[PDB]
Amino acid sequence: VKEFLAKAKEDFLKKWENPAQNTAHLDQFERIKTLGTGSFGRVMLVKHMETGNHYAMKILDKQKVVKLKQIEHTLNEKRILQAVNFPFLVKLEFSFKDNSNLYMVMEYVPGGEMFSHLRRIGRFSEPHARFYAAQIVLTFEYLHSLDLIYRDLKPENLLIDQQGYIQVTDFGFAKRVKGRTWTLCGTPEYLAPEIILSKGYNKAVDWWALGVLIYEMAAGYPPFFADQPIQIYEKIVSGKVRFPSHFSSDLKDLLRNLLQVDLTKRFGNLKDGVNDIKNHKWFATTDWIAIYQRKVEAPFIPKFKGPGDTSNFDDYEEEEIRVSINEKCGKEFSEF
Amino acid sequence: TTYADFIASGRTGRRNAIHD
Ligand SMILES: Cc1[nH]nc2ccccc12
Repeated sequence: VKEFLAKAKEDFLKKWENPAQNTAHLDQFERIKTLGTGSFGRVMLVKHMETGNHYAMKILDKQKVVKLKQIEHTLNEKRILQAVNFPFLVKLEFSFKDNSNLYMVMEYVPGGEMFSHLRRIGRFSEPHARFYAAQIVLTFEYLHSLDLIYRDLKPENLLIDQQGYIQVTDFGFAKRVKGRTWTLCGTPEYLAPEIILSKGYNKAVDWWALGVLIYEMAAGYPPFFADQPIQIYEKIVSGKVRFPSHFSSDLKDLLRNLLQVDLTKRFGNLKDGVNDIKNHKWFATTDWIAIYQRKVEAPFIPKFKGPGDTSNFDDYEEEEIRVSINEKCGKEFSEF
Repeated sequence: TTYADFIASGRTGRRNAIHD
């Protein structure tokens, strides 16, 4: 492990210090359908004319990014994504920008969001949840070794590929930090107490988020929920967590250590780091090497009608992409 | 049941991230 990560870091660093830029152009892609939306943009299924390959193109409105004060976060996102390389991280194939928008073209993951499947099915079995969780554990181990904090783990950001494996998407809040950081960001249900309490925090927030994810996958609902975020925040910092009767004792124990309000006791943040999670009883049947190599059989393989199929995604209202005649926010995104 | 409470909540759809 240690040796693998060392070489991974060498590869990452070379790209981190000399990021790829302007590797394609809008006109090289055929826009097909919207697969998701956001505050400052959308993600569309596109077809690369020259290769016939399908990709997911994330379009960010520069003016909207600026209004929401997400310039640095957006620069972080592209700089980090173009530099990482892990089997469970979506690949950034191309990136460019025009007068109005920023574009990030990534590998298309046809199976749809875990969110969709989890909500439809209700809840995942422990072996099913364990399969996905293992992939997140390895991914965070990879990301953290690179001094990267992810900060946006949730079913909505995890896509299922053709082999039933996970693809982590959305690096909008990812940041390379060696010390502590203070930005209030993430999703209500997944925010660690440190974040809510406005104090400096670190990679430990990702491990708390993992606890929330595992709980939600196995229960079908998050450990902390309410109709308004403030009420959710009150539950998170309270230090109280109730588990469904069907949760195994091993799962409950893992979750109590993951959803630990006390940082000096939260799994993933102790002196043994990720090993305290990897070696936990709940993960006893998990072969970490096999997971990384994708040789473990997936509990669920999505249905497909062919290339470019979007049946595993919801329908979103389409909107024309207008590129202004004038350059917008050029200096703010010069390094993109 | 907690499940019934969740399904009846306004937070079963896609959850937006919080900025600033
Ligand atoms: C559907 C799909 N494939 N790849 C992606 C990257 C980001 C968001 C959605 C994606």
